Amino acid sequence: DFLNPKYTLENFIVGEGNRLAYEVVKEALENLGSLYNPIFIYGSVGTGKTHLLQAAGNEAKKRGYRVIYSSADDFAQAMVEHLKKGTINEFRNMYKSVDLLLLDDVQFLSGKERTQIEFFHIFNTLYLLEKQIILASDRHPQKLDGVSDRLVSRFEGGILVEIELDNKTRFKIIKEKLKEFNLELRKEVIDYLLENTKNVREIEGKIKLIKLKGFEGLERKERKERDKLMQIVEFVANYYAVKVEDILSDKRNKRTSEARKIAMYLCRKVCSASLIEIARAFKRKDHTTVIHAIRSVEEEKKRKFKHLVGFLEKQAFDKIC
Ligand SMILES: Nc1ncnc2c1ncn2[C@@H]1O[C@H](COP(=O)(O)OP(=O)(O)O)[C@@H](O)[C@H]1O
Ligand SMILES: [Mg+2]
Repeated sequence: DFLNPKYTLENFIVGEGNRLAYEVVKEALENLGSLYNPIFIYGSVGTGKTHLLQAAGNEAKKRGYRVIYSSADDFAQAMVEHLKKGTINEFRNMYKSVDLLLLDDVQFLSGKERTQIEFFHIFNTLYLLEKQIILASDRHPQKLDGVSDRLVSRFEGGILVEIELDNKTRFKIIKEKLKEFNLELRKEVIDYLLENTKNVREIEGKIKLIKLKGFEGLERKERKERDKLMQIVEFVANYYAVKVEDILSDKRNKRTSEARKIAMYLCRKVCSASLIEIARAFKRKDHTTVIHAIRSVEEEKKRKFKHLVGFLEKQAFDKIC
């Protein structure tokens, strides 16, 4: 079945960002295959998709139902394996015989035509038998490029629910995590974590650093990192002939805009600063900007503009790292 007992409906914290999904999944458990079929959950990374699929599976199993969980990529890989071993038929029969199929990360179905075809047939069978299907994806079906149209209509015949990890929810999670890892529910720590994380992965990442360096050790280290990013800005300046005060704003001047690009690039490439961190460094708050900025810098790679940047990288290192 491939279920990890640690995920449960009971330890799924509910907030207004994941309520629909949660409620729908729960309604479905009380009337397996008869109310909603299929259920298609979507949301960005670290948002509850896998947890919710697996919590449903654990419930259905604890109730006596036959369950299979699998990510689409492993599904694809398993189907190709059975096909060459001569067992494609045990592959189908396996999947066609469950009370509850959980296919996680459906996006990865793209390109895998055979896999899609084989999944359609499994989908139909379970469906005609009113067997429950729960899918999860990082994007809405309408954004599934590379997945057949027929699979997409089918998904759209069911219930589609977006899932989010909202602030009230992270907050509660953060409290749970701090007890998990034996830290204190201290306002500053809880606050620090709220401002600097979106995932549980990032929360555990910060916690790891806190246990290692102490909460105040992390603050010091991060302060130093910010200082260095500023040192890089000072650097790009003195070389480009633009002031600092200047380099930090949306002033499109190609004498600044082109210094802003390399800088961000240097912060990214020389100090290993995250996008968010770089974004914060250069007073602004959003996505786009940075990403494509660093892109443009790679457009210049097409050996010309490379040697400059290369030279700037090396100097920045010796002077700031
Ligand atoms: N509502 C929630 N309550 C408690 N923990 C959660 C919740 N949502 C996500 N998590 C935890 O965050 C981590 C990422 O969850 P996961 O289901 O893998 O997200 P996704 O599959 O959307 O990437 C898991 O450890 C999960 O248990
Ligand atoms: Mg997941």
